[PDB]
Amino acid sequence: GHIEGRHMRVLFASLGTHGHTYPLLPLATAARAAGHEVTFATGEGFAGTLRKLGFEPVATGMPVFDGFLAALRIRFDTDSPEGLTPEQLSELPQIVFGRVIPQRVFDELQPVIERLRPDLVVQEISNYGAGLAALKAGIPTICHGVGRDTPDDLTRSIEEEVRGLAQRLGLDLPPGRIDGFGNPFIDIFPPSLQEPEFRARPRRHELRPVPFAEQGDLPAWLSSRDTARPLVYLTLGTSSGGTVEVLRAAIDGLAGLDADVLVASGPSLDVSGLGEVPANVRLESWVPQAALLPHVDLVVHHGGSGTTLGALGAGVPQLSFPWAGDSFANAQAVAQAGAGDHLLPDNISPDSVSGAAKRLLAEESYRAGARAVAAEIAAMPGPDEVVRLLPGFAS
Ligand SMILES: Cc1cn([C@H]2C[C@H](O)[C@@H](COP(=O)(O)OP(=O)(O)O)O2)c(=O)[nH]c1=O
Repeated sequence: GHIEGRHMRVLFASLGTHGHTYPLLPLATAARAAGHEVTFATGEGFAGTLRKLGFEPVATGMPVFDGFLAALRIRFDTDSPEGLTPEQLSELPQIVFGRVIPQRVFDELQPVIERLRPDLVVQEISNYGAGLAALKAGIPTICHGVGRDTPDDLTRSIEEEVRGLAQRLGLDLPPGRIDGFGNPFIDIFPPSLQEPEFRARPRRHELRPVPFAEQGDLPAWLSSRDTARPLVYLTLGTSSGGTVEVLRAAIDGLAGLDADVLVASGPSLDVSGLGEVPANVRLESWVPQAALLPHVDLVVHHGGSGTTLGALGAGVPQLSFPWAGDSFANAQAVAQAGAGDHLLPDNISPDSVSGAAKRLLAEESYRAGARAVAAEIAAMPGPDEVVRLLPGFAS
């Protein structure tokens, strides 16, 4: 038992992937420092990290792969994607994140919210199941964004599946876009790069896109490299951002440069077949990306929001290979700010990557564009400032 606005029970809830869980960590940490009790619901795999942050971890949802198996069965009556055209497979995402996962998360959070009786729920934008659970339980909720607003087909499809799931759960949602379930919205995307319409949205609040501070060690070789030549960082994320074929094409393109290349392949990408690489290319399974970026001269990636905002925050030029989800939205934002460039899925090769990487390194305008947003980001309200709003949200 606590008094109003002090030592609150705040329930953070996000999808079970790094790209969706990490963005909320800074605010959760700030909430704990403010004296609130943080319970964090997400993939069980994050349990260790959450506990170390002082949070009480809760396991929800399922691995993305398992989600696509479910959708695969629901939609195509099969256990394999084999024989299915990329157009048929592109019908699955809305089922996975609009129905299958939300259903699971809703089922698991209902009893959780029941016992925890949280004063406030911080719902990750794409974690609709958590939004529905809190809605039914009548808990004051705020929507925590992970990137740029995306008013595209993919998002609308996912939202309609969410609507269908809502109906079946006895929850009648308002007509029109989900729009964070009409709750206050925490926007971590650089306002200048944010969709104009969305930036005007009422009850919207800025929050600096702080990169998760992991206490891991940087690769030791950084301490003895030729710091007179560029350091290039290559990564395709942690969830379906790109393929190993694309990673191979990027390595061949970057390896030729007079530069050091650090590659982080992540937990999902199988690189057992990647093969041989020149000595200036180092392959890592995982790196403390937040601590790394300040040392980097160029970030080459899949276009994930976390790495996009990360590069922007560090004032580093970025080359992206947009293909999945909001990767295209982020590519537009980067182009708008002249903070980097991109190559389309049919234009990925050693040559195209090499040429683009050289341009982003040689021409100052790209770094200049990145430094501009880095300043804007630094001027945004920090987690400790925004956290002072939580009591008002709960009340
Ligand atoms: C591959 C890799 C990712 N990360 C983190 C940084 C980002 O916050 C997050 C990647 O998320 P993001 O860049 O949004 O792409 P996706 O959501 O497709 O994974 O994972 C590391 O910290 N170290 C690593 O080696």
